[PDB]
Amino acid sequence: KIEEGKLVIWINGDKGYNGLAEVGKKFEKDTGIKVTVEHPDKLEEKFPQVAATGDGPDIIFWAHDRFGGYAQSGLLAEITPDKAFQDKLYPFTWDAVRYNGKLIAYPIAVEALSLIYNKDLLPNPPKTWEEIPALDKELKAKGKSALMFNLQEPYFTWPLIAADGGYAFKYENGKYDIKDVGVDNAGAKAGLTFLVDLIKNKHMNADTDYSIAEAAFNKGETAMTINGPWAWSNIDTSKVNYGVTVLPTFKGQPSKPFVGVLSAGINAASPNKELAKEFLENYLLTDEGLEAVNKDKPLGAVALKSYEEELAKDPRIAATMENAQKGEIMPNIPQMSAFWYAVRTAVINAASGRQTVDAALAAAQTNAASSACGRQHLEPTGTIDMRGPGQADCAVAIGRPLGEVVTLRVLESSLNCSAGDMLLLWGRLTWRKMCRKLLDMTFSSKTNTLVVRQRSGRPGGGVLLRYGSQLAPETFYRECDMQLFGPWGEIVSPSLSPATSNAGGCRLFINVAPHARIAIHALATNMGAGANASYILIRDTHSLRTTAFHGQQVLYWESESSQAEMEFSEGFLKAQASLRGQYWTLQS
Ligand SMILES: *[C@H]1O[C@H](CO)[C@@H](O[C@@H]2O[C@H](CO)[C@@H](O)[C@H](O)[C@H]2NC(C)=O)[C@H](O)[C@H]1NC(C)=O
Ligand SMILES: OC[C@H]1O[C@H](O[C@H]2[C@H](O)[C@@H](O)[C@@H](O)O[C@@H]2CO)[C@H](O)[C@@H](O)[C@@H]1O
Repeated sequence: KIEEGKLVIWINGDKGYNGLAEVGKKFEKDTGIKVTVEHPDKLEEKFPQVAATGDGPDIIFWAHDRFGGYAQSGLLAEITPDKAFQDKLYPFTWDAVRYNGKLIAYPIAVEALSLIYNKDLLPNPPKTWEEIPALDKELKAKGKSALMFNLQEPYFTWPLIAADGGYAFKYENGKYDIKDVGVDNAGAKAGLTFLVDLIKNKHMNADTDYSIAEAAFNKGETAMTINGPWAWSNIDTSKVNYGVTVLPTFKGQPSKPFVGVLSAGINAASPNKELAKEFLENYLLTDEGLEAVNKDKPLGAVALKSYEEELAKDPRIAATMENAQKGEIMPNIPQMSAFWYAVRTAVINAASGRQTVDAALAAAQTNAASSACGRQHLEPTGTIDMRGPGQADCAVAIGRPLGEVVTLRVLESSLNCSAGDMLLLWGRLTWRKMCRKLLDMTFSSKTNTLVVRQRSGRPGGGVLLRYGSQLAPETFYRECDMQLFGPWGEIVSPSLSPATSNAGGCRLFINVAPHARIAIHALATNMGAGANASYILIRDTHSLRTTAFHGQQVLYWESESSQAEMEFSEGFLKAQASLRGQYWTLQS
């Protein structure tokens, strides 16, 4: 699907592709072979699907974090340089591109977020994070902002969360303990509580972007931004007289920015292996080579010992290297993907004040754990990557409270459609089944629950989709109806006043994770002394078998579904009876 005697490359748009392409053109002249350099959007999420097919580029450039999943996926080919070549590079960088004791990617440069500040507006920058909100006011006065950086990507926000506490995948016994990540630790929660403070206290817009912030700082609208070596190239062309210093310090600790190693991976399917090795070792990883690239957009600390000794002189590096030291290297594994999406949501959901910092991180912590076919729920946003799951029968449930509805957008699709692969959005009052053109089309529940089966036999054939919630466009649940739907929990009869709306008894929806049944133990009182009147009925939402409870005391009942609801009789409410108990799950 890729063709021979020619190299294709996917670098990130926010890096020097013009400079690289220049190296490709000198390579094209001396070698005599074509070099094409694309920079497609979302290439981090897209290269997998496209190389997984056997197509994609001959080379790919990305920070070493994603490369472990790519290696695990079988997409990457084993790079095997001579001791003579390996000795020209900081062996620390080789240690970032080594999966299962195999090198999978050529290391190019070490990046890390520094603090960039306008020397003009700000002569001395802040030492602490804590002294910015004061500094914002002191710049609101002058009609300005102290700090603007991308709050969408987590890479940027992470340093402040990880300053005090906050880790991702512990290093225990010289390995990453995937069952033990920091995310929901008081250090992280306090670190994220502070970011939320600044948005709350109107110092940072809850939705700044990279372009927004890159332009706001470059114009001089804002005093500080947070960015890596690639960013300077455009700030330079704004004559801002900008500084690059150490990140400010949270709760006494310094900020801990993740360290990226830009690494150039070679595609499993590439019939041009020999050339890629020839291009990167002989041509790109050379002082003459790396200069060209650093020029268009600065690389920062380079893998090449020879050429890194020079940049070390410029203090923009030194600031970065000093920031690199305070922070930790990026885990070079697959579960990074799970980790990333989990945090991005945790930021967004809680930065959009639709999630408590605790609630957001706790959800994010559990999200970086096992398989994707569990249950999502009580998350404004969410990114379910059901691609290449263990069962190709990946069912997953979403749950917001009453008064809300669920949005859903498919982001990537690698389903067979024809064999029988398809999606399925079963709802209370919704139902949709699809394949074919499901890409980039918005779907909607009409209610607070939603569940999404994925029938696809292709081992790595699954879909990646993002979801959200929205305010009830109409609303029609009569308030008193409550919604409790967790792994397990408490049960209380609701009540209402003698007048209000007597017609229609309240219900109680409890929807749980799929392929799990809900169990109800509960005891009810105040019923008092044909079957009379005033009772409680219970059934699964999509079943007609309703077991009622007439003049009862203690009651036990099991679902045969994730979805369930029990209804309280208009009689039972008018007669003022009450019920309490617990509910649980996990039984298939
Ligand atoms: C789903 O459709 C794909 C189309 O690619 C089918 O793959 C084909 O398999 C048959 C072998 O019986 C041949 O037509 C080719 O090997 C494949 N297609 C092409 C164009 O090469 C696949 O078989 C279908 N799923 C099922 C259930 O068979
Ligand atoms: O989710 C955060 C994101 O962080 C990194 O992306 C960085 C990247 O390291 C830099 O090389 C450059 O591309 O800027 C990005 C931030 O927008 C990880 O490489 C990536 O996997 C991760 O998703």
